[PDB]
Amino acid sequence: SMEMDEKDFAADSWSLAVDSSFLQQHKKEVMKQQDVIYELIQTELHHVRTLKIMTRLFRTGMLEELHLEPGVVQGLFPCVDELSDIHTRFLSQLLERRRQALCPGSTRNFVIHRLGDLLISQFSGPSAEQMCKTYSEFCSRHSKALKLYKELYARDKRFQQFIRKVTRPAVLKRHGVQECILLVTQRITKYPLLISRILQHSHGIEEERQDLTTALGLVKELLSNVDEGIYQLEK
Amino acid sequence: AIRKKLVIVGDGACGKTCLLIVFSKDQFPEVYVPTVFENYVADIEVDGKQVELALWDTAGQEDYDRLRPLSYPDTDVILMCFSIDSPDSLENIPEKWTPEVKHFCPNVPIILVGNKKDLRNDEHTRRELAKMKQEPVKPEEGRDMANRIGAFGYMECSAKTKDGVREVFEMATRAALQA
Ligand SMILES: *CC(=O)Nc1cccc(N2CCCC2=O)c1
Repeated sequence: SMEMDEKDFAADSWSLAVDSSFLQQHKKEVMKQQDVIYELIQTELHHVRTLKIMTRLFRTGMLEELHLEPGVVQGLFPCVDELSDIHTRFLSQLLERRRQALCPGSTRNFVIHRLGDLLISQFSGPSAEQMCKTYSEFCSRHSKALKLYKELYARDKRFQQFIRKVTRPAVLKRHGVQECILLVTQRITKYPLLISRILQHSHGIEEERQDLTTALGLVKELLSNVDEGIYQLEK
Repeated sequence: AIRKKLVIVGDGACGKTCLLIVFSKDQFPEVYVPTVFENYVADIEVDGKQVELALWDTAGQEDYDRLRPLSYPDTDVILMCFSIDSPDSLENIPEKWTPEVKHFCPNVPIILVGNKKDLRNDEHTRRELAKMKQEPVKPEEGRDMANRIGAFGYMECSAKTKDGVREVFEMATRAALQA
């Protein structure tokens, strides 16, 4: 993650991220709606950060510092490059929607009026197909990935030292190899929760209330298909 | 400091997300309560032992029978959450969550936690429940459930008032340490 985005999403909520004089110019329902939108983006930023830890710190680190077959590393971090590409492009669209929404003269004051369209494009058509096929694969290879890690940690002494070394920073306390895998699997089930609460405070503009309803149904369709395509593997 | 894993299971609005957020923040979120919980690694000192308790939630996984069990690998303590203002969420403890938790997590200690105990003295909660020929879960009913499902224990708490929250996670750590 980059410092610019880390600061924009450092605050605990949208009401605490904007200036208090900007917040005081808005209706309470607008503040409640913006808070859940800010959380969707804040958690997407964390999700992309989780995927970057898996790719650059764990995956790349093992390739560059360990004598492990790339097939072993493939088993440890399945579909991480594809998941990184899918979510980094989603974070891009969310971050530019926030930037467009900014008040001229400010870098923290914004109100997003349209979100649903972005969620429909993401959770429909080819993008949804690629995401459904990627999450089905990831979740079917998830158990095999946890097992393979445990075997490597309980047999290889240099792999054990690599893990101790890279996970030492405080920033990586909740971001070990196995935490990262579960954090990724649990991500898709967070979207209907976040979208339903956004939809619950977006009954002002009707074309927005309908967009969030189509996106909610589209995410649940995606989840039902990802769930149906799971079939656990073992080595 | 030994690493241990905690998972929380239970129906949709049993308050499991609220409980994890209130514990991981220490207080009730004053300005905004988050919709979701990602994970947390808590440093807990119970009975002279320094433990690293990893906190996980199954919220959002209730309708996905193939996705949900991926939360279970290497669990050391399970919190079987139910809402005290919802006697129906207690009826699903012995036939919905208990068989699943005993199949994927055999021998893992389970603590039956009765959430939202503040609602036992809520006039609006009792009025709505009366129109259903019901009343909030009595302490004896929760203990009778914990005993029936062979739970390690039964505890009550209130994520709103923070009452009982620290004692649940401390007891969970004690239970996870036993082998
Ligand atoms: C678009 C915008 O930023 N509106 C706004 C609300 C509250 C306070 C301000 N100010 C005053 C001068 C600097 C600034 O950002 C603006």
